[PDB]
Amino acid sequence: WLAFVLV
Amino acid sequence: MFERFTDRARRVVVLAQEEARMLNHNYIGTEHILLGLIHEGEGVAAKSLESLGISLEGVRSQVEEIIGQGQQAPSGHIPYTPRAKKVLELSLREALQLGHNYIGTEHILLGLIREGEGVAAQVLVKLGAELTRVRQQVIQLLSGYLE
Repeated sequence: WLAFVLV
Repeated sequence: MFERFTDRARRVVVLAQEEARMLNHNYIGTEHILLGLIHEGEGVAAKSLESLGISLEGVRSQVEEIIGQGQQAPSGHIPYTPRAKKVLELSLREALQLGHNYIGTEHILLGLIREGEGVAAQVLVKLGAELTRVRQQVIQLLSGYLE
């Protein structure tokens, strides 16, 4: 969260 | 906040990345979230789209016409676009307002139409699915589940 899968 | 997504909603986001990768795209945009919601095929978002005549093929055709593919499929992590970030942020509030403590597929679809401006919204409108009509269809289906 919130830039890539799953961050 | 992804800890609050349901299993299926997480699968939609994971699948959106691969929708982008397989089209030789280098960002995960709102249109890949739309492809993922349909292609996953089981949740309230997929049912709502199918029930409005929005098919995976219709969306694919519009994405090729609007965006087009790159030359090679990237490896590694593909970043969300600014508009895809806003859709995922908005999904949190759609869920809370509808009385849900978890973010389900339908809340991602509701986030997408709330954002209302990116490639997915353009595709939906072009395919004859006005944003308000989509929201009301989600509400209609969720109301049926209260029976």
